[PDB]
Amino acid sequence: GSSGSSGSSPSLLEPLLAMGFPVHTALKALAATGRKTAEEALAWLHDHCNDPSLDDPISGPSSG
Repeated sequence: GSSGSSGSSPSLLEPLLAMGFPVHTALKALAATGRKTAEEALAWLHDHCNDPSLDDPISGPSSG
């Protein structure tokens, strides 16, 4: 249907949640990647989580 802003039920968050990532975060990666797929979100989180502007518990690599 031509529904709008219809995304209350847990769909893409399921995987982004079971992995450990919260909601506010999992949502950012989703909207960023374009709600294409759970994996996509991970690719955006692994590249974002590693930044001084994005304070999160997601501990990165030694250097990063």
